[PDB]
Amino acid sequence: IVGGYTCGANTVPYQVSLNSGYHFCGGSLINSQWVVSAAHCYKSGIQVRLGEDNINVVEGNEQFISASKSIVHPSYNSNTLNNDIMLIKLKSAASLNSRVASISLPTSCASAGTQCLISGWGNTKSSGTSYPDVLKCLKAPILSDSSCKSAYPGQITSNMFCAGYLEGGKDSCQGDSGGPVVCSGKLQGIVSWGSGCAQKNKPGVYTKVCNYVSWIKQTIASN
Amino acid sequence: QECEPGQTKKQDCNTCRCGSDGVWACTRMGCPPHA
Ligand SMILES: [Ca+2]
Repeated sequence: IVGGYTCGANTVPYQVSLNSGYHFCGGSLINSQWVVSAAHCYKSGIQVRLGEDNINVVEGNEQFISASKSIVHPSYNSNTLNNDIMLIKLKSAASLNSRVASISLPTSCASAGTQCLISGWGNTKSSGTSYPDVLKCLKAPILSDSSCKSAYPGQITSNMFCAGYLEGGKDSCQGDSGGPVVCSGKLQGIVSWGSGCAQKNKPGVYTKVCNYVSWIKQTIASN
Repeated sequence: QECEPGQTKKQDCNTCRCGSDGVWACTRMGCPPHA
């Protein structure tokens, strides 16, 4: 997260880290045994880390649980990043508490101009690299479809939206992929891609979760 | 243009695509530590 702030320990209790020997993506706990992340974050053998603040110190809020299933949307296309969503089933249910809690799925898609909370352990610089120890947060609004399409000609599908600031300075960034965009108390987005980070006229692009509520419920039910 | 439209590259472990604007766009994952 570039231009963000320290969230505060366990203030984003649905934020998870996906670990493949190191932190590589975020995700969002949506019930005690399922996480939503980005399809491009797929790896076999993922360990999900819940309750994290300082991603490099064992502090005592943590639960580490292996994925038992990591399910990329079948229509994910790595060439276009369309349908950039994955469901991870935890091998055993997380114990839910004030520090480890699920986030609700949307009941409707978000509107342009709604403020959202974006979070992660990614890079905090737009030039060069600096990775934070603690979880970072960013308040950022949903941008109009037309401004998103104008910024990324020919690349924005109906399954994507932009959020952030056209003036630049505030964005998600490398290491944030898969993590949450929460608006109106609901999981509306998944950190996916962008041109650089925090550049002018290049806002972050996010998977549009509201298009997948039925898919999510059906995939959970059958797995 | 920093790239020719339609090209691809990696930056570290992230995949990138060159848009029709001649600008790279990349995914936002973390990557293995360097040697
Ligand atoms: Ca920790």
